[PDB]
Amino acid sequence: YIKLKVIGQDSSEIHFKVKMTTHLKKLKESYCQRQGVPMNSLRFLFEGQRIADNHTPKELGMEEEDVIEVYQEQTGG
Amino acid sequence: KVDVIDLTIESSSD
Repeated sequence: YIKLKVIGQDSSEIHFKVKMTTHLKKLKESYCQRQGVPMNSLRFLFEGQRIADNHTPKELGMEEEDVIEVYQEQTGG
Repeated sequence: KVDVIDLTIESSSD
């Protein structure tokens, strides 16, 4: 499977095992649950652009050992 | 090593 690296503001680099065919929608929501917060509370940034729920690793140009950033939305979700 | 978030549709772990 493809492994993406999640970079947090607390200076952390978590490994994220994603499947090339699975909608990022599922990956995003399930990761929020692992964090302990509801979805839409955090925004996933890839190359500066926010990863939409209706996106897949096939597009954008996601590769192995990639870097994905996560920040908290102003609304809080 | 850092833990890898297993969310790949393969094993029932969701």
